[PDB]
Amino acid sequence: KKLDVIYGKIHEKKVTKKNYILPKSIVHNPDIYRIIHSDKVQASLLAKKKPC
Amino acid sequence: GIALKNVGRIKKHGRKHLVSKNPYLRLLVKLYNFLARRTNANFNKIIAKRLIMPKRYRPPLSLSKLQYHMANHPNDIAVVVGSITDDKRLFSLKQLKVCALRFTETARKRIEDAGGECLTFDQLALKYPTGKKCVLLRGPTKARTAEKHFGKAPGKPKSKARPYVRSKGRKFEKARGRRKSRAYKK
Amino acid sequence: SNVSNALVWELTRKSNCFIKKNKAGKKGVFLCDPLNVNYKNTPSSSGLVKSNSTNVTLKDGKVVFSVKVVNQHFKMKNVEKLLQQHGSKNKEKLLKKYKRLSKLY
Amino acid sequence: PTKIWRRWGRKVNLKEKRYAVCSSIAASGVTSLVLARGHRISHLKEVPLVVS
Amino acid sequence: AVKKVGKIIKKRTKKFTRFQSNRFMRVKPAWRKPRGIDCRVRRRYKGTNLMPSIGYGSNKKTKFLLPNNKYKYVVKNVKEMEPLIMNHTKYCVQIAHNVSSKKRKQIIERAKQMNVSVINAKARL
Amino acid sequence: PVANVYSTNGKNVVGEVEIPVVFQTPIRNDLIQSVYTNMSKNRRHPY
Amino acid sequence: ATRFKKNRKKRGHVSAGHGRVGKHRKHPGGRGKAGGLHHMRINFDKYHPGYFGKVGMRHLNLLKNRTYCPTINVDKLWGLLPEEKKKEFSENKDIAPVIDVTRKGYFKVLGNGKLKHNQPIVVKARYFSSVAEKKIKAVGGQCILVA
RNA sequence: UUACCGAUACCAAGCCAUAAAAAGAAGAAAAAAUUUUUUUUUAGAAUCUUUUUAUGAGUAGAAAAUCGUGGGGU
RNA sequence: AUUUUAAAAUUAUUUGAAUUUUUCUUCUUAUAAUUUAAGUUGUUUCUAUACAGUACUUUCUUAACCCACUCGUCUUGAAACACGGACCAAGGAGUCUAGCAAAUGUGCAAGUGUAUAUGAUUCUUUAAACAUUUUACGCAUAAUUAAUGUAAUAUGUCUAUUGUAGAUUUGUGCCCCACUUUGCAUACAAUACCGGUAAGCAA
RNA sequence: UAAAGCUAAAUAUAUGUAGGAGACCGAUAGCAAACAAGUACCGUGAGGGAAAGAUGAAAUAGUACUCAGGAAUGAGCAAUUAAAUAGUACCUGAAAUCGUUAAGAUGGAACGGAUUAAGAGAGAAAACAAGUAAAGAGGGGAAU
Repeated sequence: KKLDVIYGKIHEKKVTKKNYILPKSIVHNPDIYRIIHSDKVQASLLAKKKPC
Repeated sequence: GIALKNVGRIKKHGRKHLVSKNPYLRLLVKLYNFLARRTNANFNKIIAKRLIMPKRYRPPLSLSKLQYHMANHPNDIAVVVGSITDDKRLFSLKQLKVCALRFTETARKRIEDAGGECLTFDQLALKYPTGKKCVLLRGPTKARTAEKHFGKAPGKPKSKARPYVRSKGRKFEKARGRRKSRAYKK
Repeated sequence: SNVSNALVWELTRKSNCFIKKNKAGKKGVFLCDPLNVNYKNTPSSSGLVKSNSTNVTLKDGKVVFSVKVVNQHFKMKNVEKLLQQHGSKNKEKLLKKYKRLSKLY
Repeated sequence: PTKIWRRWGRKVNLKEKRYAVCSSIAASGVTSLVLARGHRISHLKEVPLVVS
Repeated sequence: AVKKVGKIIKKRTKKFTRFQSNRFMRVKPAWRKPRGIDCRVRRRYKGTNLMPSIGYGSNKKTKFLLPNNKYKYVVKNVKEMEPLIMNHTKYCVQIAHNVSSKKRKQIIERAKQMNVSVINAKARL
Repeated sequence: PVANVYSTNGKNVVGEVEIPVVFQTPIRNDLIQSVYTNMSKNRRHPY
Repeated sequence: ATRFKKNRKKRGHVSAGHGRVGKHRKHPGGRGKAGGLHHMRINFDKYHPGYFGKVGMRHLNLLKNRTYCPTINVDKLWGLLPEEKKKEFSENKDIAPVIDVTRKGYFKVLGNGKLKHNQPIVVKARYFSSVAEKKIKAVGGQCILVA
């Protein structure tokens, strides 16, 4: 429970890290294969091509 | 034997792979490489290329410049492969939809308060796979102080390069070669 | 969110307590997950990368059936019925792996 | 000859240290990562386990 | 000269020896590229100690596999054969040099009942 | 997003607790490794 | 870090990458800035033009505290104060903020940038630029001198 | 005037590596016995996988990938 | 495991036509096959009806044909009648610190770095980790001048200097191209404005 | 507010002594010195200045006895030890160099590269026979 207090939620004077903000991610959701299998980008993908 | 340039091998220049071992950035690079391959989109190709660039070639874009560039398209979204930094000189912001690598906390709060929103590149791929209504932007790549020392050497005629000096007082590289009274100038 | 199967693969493809290289015969790399049916170091076979997986492994001289939160560890017909009841080609591979394990003392 | 004025220590950015600690807690919170690090946790109920 | 056994082609045998290692005891036969200035071997003079080069590399389809057409895997435990249960046909096993007789017997037993071949099967007996 | 609290006797579950938001930070194995290599240098004794 | 050093990859290369003809000797051109004006003159003139000679008059003891004077341009005055109060001041036309930049740590107000039109603002500072004052009173504000 | 011999050059083919390219994030095949068994395999690691073409001297010098040694954490 | 396909050719039927007038004449209509397509397949022996030999694989030692000068180094040029080296083992040489820059990775961002120091039921480890009652300092945020100093469009306007190219975007002729729309980075110029200096005026 | 004076703390400590530690060195290293080391030894003198650790668990197991030798030693059917090819120079025991035996070569160098051939050592992990029936030795798993 004290983890939230330490890291910014429900802060108190002598416990919370002063003026510290939790790091924010570069990506919102790292499930890139789910986003690839989403129908919106599936419709955008071109037909599969062939190698040499 | 054969008379070929470079012994016959095509030589490319620039980055070939991501250097950063950031797992999220590696996932993002994988996703956009797939997008650039599978779609014809030069948009996706450019984003994949720019995600690979060094730090100096994804410079920050200020909020004022972002809004100025997005002034004539209020309905489209702005895609920046660098970071978005707050600009205190800007008085007011207006409803910006911006996808970027990272947002500074002040810039993020200002955008959210203005009512627009901040997007990551995975969300950008999810919602605009081919970049419809998406304006690619980049900050000033040649504005950094290191570039001010580049080009013609300081000492060449009409050279704008800053010299490397400990300090810039009257007694630091200001006498002979920088004014007519002492030999020559520049 | 914060984690994903792809992100877990990114974190675990190199640094792992289950990866065994083949230093002498240079070409082999095995992943010895508890949930790795075929011991390939591959995200499509990795036990800690897959969301759902099943396998059979001998433990303390006993062949056990494991299913992937979600961890069961049950003890040929019984193997088939367990597979059918906890099933999500891979089934046949699992059956043949069990039949090969059953010959071990 | 080895000297005592070698750069023995390093100055680490406070923000980077806090980021590393937060990331380590987050990593401890996911089951697959603990198993990969080498703890035999196949029999515990959940990896962010907390006790009274 | 090349030797060809089935699909296996060994493009060269009789491993390269260090230049002048035949007539100097302080020069070991382990290959070292002659840096030199006028070094005969470095300049590729006729009839002296040819240097290794990437052209001798083996076909990568049959590169690391033994004369039994299997890749060798060195084990020091009974617990290090679980990967081989699924690769019994293209991996042979070799027991580590510093494994005692008891563990060796256990490993041979497990390999046989796993029908995995053992390279140094009759060591220490 | 909650985690169950277990009694010291492991066969029972007591009231649950919401998982702190710090568990949602990026995992960043590279960052952890580099920071660790810098930090573990500070306890060294000179020779 | 010592295993990433470039000298390691020249371990068996005789000259250690320093040349077989020119060699690596000890100060073959002199020590420090020795050859300026004589044989390093091209380097000095090409990269450090005004190095030699002296210009200007001496200031025998300086006491930088006397002339210490941080500056702020007028385009950051509104950004000095928080966003909610900026909104309130812009909304209400009967009142204006008076900002003491000295408390924030600035002694002189400079005139670069654009102030918001028809938004009065009073500024207290030790020094003012002429253009800074002109813009301050152009937007309907006032400059106040303080010490 | 012919024929012939004659290179690490040239031509065809194979293989190694380098460079570039085309492309890619799920299902049964065969054989041997006698409908039933047996034997192999049944792949999906993005600095990855498959395929294609061209190319390969090298001192001084530069870089990458590898191979080892003492010690530390895991 | 969704191009060893398709076609191309050939064979056997079949339709029509052409024509060099036919037992390899050509062009298609349909069917079924085959390979000359769509990079070697088959048969028979032997090894051998063995468990390591007189065979097979391999190491070594000897020959034989052809070739082969002493290595390192300085040097235009070394096998040199140039120097060092009788032999072997072990040791043996671009490192450490300061300071600067570039490159790249990382964190934050007009801020960044909590310096010295303090506190804290931390005190084997711990000489490290953790923390810092709402303008310390460094660098950056503004330049220019010897300097008194002065200091960046300018309140018509929360439009944010102007061109020529230019990424991306918008529509018209969800995937080719020419017109539209927008105009990143950057390059080349032009403009203003700041400091200094000239010149003109100058209470 | 000079030409008189005293004054603790915060500060420094390649010295001496005593504690505690280390991503340090591991007997040509680390102090010169792990030892009888500033010792032996050298120089008239000021000074210079080494080399040198390890049997074994236990010598409260340090080689008894016999034979041959003047003796040193050697040998044993004799003897401690787990071990004496651990015998005091004693852990391991490399190379240079030398001895014994065997095989081979040998007309003013020797070695070598490339290709084979003849010999001589080794070798079965692809370098044949999976399965089936019987009997003999075993090991497991499931089934109440």
